Amino acid sequence: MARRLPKPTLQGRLEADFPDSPLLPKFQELNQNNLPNDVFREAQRSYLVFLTSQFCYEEYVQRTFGVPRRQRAIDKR
Amino acid sequence: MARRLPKPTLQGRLEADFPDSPLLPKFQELNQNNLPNDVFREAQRSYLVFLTSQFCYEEYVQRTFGVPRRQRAIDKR
Amino acid sequence: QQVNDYIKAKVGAQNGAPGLCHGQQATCEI
Amino acid sequence: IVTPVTADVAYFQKSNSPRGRAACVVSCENYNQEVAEGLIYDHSRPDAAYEYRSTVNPWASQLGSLGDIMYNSSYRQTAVPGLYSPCRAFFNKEELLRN
Amino acid sequence: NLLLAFNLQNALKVLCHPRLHTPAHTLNSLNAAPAPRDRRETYSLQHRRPNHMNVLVIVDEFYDNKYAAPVTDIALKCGLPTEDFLHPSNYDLLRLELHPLYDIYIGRDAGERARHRAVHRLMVGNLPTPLAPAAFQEARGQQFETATSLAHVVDQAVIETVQDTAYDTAYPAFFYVVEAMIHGFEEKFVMNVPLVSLCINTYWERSGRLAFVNSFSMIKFICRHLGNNAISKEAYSMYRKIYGELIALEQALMRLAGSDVVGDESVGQYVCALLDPNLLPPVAYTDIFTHLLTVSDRAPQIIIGNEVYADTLAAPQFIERVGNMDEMAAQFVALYGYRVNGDHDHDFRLHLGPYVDEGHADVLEKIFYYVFLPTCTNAHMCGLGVDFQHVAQTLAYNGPAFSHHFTRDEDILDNLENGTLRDLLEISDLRPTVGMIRDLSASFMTCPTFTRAVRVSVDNDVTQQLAPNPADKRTEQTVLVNGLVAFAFSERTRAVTQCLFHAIPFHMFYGDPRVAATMHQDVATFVMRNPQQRAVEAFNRPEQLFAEYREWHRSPMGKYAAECLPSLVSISGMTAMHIKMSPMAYIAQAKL
Amino acid sequence: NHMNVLVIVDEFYDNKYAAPVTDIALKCGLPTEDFLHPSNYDLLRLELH
Amino acid sequence: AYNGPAFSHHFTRDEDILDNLENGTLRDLLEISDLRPTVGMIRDLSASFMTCPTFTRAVRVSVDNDVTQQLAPNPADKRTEQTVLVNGLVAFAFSERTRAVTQCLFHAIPFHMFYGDPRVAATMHQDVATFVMRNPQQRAVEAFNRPEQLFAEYREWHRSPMGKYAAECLPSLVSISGMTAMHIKMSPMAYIAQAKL
Amino acid sequence: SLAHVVDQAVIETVQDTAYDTAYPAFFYVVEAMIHGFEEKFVMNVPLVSL
Amino acid sequence: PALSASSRALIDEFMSVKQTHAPIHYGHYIIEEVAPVRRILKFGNKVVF
Repeated sequence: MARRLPKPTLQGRLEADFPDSPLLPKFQELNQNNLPNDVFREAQRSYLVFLTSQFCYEEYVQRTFGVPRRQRAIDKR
Repeated sequence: MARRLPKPTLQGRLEADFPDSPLLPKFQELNQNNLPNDVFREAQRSYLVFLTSQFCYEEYVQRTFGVPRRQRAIDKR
Repeated sequence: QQVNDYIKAKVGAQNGAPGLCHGQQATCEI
Repeated sequence: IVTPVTADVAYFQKSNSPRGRAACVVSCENYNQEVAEGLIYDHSRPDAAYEYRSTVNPWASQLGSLGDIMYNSSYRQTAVPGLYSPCRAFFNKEELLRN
Repeated sequence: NLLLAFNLQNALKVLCHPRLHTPAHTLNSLNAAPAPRDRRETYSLQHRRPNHMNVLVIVDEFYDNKYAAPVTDIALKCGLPTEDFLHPSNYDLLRLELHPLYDIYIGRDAGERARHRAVHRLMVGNLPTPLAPAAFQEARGQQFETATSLAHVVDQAVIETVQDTAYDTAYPAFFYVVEAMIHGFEEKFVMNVPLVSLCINTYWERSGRLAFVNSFSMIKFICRHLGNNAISKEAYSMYRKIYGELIALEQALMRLAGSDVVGDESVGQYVCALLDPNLLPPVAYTDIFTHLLTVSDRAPQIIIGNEVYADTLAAPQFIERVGNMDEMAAQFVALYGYRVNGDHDHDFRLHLGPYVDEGHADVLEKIFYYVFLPTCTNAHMCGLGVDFQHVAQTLAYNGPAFSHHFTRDEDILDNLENGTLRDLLEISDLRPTVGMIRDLSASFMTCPTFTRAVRVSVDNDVTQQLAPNPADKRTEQTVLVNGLVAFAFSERTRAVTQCLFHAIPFHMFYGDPRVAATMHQDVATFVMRNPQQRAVEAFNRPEQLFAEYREWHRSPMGKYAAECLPSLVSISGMTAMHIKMSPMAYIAQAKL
Repeated sequence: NHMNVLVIVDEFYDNKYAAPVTDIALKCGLPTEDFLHPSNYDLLRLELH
Repeated sequence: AYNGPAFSHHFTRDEDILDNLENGTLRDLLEISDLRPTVGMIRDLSASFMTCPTFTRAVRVSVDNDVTQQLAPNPADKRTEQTVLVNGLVAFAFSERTRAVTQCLFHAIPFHMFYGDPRVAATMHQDVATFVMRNPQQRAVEAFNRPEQLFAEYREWHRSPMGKYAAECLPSLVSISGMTAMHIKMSPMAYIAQAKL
Repeated sequence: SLAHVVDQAVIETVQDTAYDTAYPAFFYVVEAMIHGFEEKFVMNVPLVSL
Repeated sequence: PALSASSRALIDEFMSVKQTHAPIHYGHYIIEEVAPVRRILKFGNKVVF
């Protein structure tokens, strides 16, 4: 008996528009044998959101390390 | 020491990786013979601190000595 | 039990009085 | 007699004993040394002059307090004899008890 | 002819007797009387517990098609002045005020014989206004402050600034979005420091108001870390003084209670309601409940929807500990898949973070949430429920996230496609960088799924547990999990913001007809149908969320807060208005 | 016996379960008219000099 | 000393430190203050380690009282004692992030009535913090409990009433004169001096 | 007949330094490195000034 | 009790006006004589008895 939320207005077919991404190969395995097209698209947009969030967190992780000594040792000479 | 504050977070592999410094030939004298890897590395680290302190003081002493009048008299010729 | 005993200690709850400067004490009610 | 700085002015406005406690021993039953001592020297119970308080200057009221040390009779036993003391009549145990 | 004084303490020999604090004799002499009452009002008598975990359906069904709305008894008693009260043309209200401490009320006639129930009045301020008007408690708080030598850190300028924020209606909903996504974790706050830095800078430079004053968590984090170069300073002094005053109130409240103790515990628990541990703040993000069960000797029965909670041992079986984000580096995919494969309706398990003992006894959260906020804002606030998956979809599915071409540092608005985030950013008049939206979409991994509501039931102190019926030994309270309080919203704002948020009635200080009618269309219809509802006391909330009798803060506290003045004198009033009216509180009041 | 003070502090506050409150820290708590009251006689008993 | 730029000769004295500093206590220690000190200055600071003294300590001084106050039957009472901290420094309340960073370097000592402060000592100790959390009534400065080794309350010059007056009175120009005139000995000498003045 | 040299403003300044939660802890370090020596303080004048 | 006034001003006022004199001023107090022998006070030319 639960209402979810009204919905945000949003642009469609964004991933299929944008040509190049590491997300497309991992994204292709989003099967739909039962769900209708619009429910499938809600699920797809959610899946892209998750993939982008994973990429962004991994980006921050690679941001964490800082600078080691060896790189300044190499370049400063 | 019955208790001591935990070791402050520091980089690793300082002495060997980045530099080759005039301190190293004097630093190489000390040996690990009895001590385990950990305590040997810690004492090594303390001794490197002490050598750095000596070097900084010794350079500051000559920084303090001042400017000669004769070198400024040679400013002409 | 200890809350009751502490209230009893702070309130002054319980004789005779040795000497009475004015006279027969008159009880007061609130 | 020394005295706390928070003594109430109204207490000195009316005739009272300088001890800080009521010392009217005639009121208690006769020949009861325990009851008379409980009236004069106790602070487990408030004085008969003011129920809400126990003593205005406890430095003179209780046994062995400063005023008791100064002006108790036979407690000194070494002061020079021949000098009248106006406070002696108030702090002496035997004299308070003879009434 | 001796001038004798007669203070409170001298008479205390009759005030602390338990004969005074018992309603058994009152209830006997009342029940046996004939002519029962013929008006046994039923509204807000007791809480009703739901099966469905969702609160959105609760609020919808409660305000969907509403009509003539009843108003409680105490909300009527606190409206009359004293002289109009005592006049015998308002008699049915006098007839039910037999005892000063026990607020009594009559049930529904149908189903059984007439019976009356008395619930204890927990604090001084719940005493009705015609028996203790606002000015009396204002002066009493002034007297308390002069007693404890409390020195007000806060200046009136910072309170006027807080209030000018509270009546903004131009408030950026995006600062609210960020405030909602952080939900009180240190690591995510440190992830997004430049975001909130830019945010505070723009909100304090474009206008003379300061944002993020809503959640106590953001205040603590900004004072704790962004005291550095965070913004252009001038604004940091506000947060300095706010936290300083929050601590000074506890300085005073500790000075009120004596150094002496009952047993192992001190006596500070019993004298003021804020200092007591069994009180819970309305907004909870860490594991407070199980800690409360560990500390509470009196049975602290928790209710999550339909499911009860009474044991520390069931801690896994009802509460899902939200892991630290780094420890969850592996467990992200299962969590995300749970949203599509898991039925969040009637889940009956809670996603919460591990508890952190701040080292203050949580007094500061209660003091900010119960005294500072309702005073400085005249209590114009509500609770808010969010659907976090829509927030993620608005943030991550944006254009600049996907395109490997777009740089890390640019004005997103130039490359922004037409989408609701465009309207949000434009109304919030703040231009954010790409890195900040990347970090926000990154914070999605940890965030909970939806906002939840929980009931707490704590037995009173042993000093006031004397009562005829066990139900009256309980005291009920509502706690928000994974949610936030909100100021008044705008109408132009509630075009792109309704896509993400919904209104919640709350605790009396956080229940407001203006705000809830602002957010909900249906509550706006309800208020337009019945304008008398504009008051905070006469507002009707779903019994599934709010019970006017069985709460810590009754209606009169809210009524006073509605007319509360923003001076610090009223802050002292609301501070002192939290004394418990227990014998061991009467002793401490006598000492001072 | 040992001169290492960090161990001293940590040995004092490690698992402390009972906190004793000193005498004079009780008197400075009470105000004057409450101090003279005969409900508090333990402290006043020792105010002789 | 383990900074690297201070240790490495190749780098200049005048240049700022943060530009080549690594993840460690120094990065966060300067990120707390947002201060930009130069390499030469940090080298000269590290140079103080030549004569830098050992651990900070506590030493207890005990003197006899004045001849005007000597009279008492027990010889133990006529003395008063105090504790001096050697090579340490008094300190204000720490923030939480700054204590988490600094717990490598600094530790707390509540050792004197003016300086045994529960809200300052609460940050520097997790154990004392929890100890106060179990007993909030303890947080008053007059009733706070310090270790017997660091001081005993009766055998001390200052007392709990003076610290309590310090806790009550607000900072003001009258309060300085108050605390000044408060440090008057109780002896016939003070009676005569005050009878003059 | 004493005259104070201090305003209430400077007293408020000292009180405000006392209630500084964001007091830079590295300051203590500098003090700890001088630990009350004259010459050693003279060594570090340009950093105490900064 | 015997006549004690903590400043000259209260004693001047008490010599002038017997009834309405202030028994307690802001900071200075006065104790009026309540004794078995009433005594007539003569100050300058004004008399209180």
